[PDB]
Amino acid sequence: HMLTQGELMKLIKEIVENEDKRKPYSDQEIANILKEKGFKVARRTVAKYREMLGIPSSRERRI
DNA sequence: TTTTGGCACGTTTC
DNA sequence: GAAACGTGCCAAAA
Repeated sequence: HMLTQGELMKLIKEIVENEDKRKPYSDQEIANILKEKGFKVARRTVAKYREMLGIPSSRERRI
């Protein structure tokens, strides 16, 4: 576990839901920006998480 | 264009 | 026996 209990979990949806609701991010994009802060998390984990938290792809919620 | 998923390794605990 | 952590590679579909 490179990160904490959810240093990236409570971030993907926490930051995405706080940015552009009409413009959701993508596991890849979210992972990209997250790597710029200090989560250096792979899209593989970020993709699995967004699904674990309660989000299909942040794309459905927007539409 | 865009987004997502499977499997398993290593680790560890029950 | 199971689950989970993060990351390797591939693919799928629209």
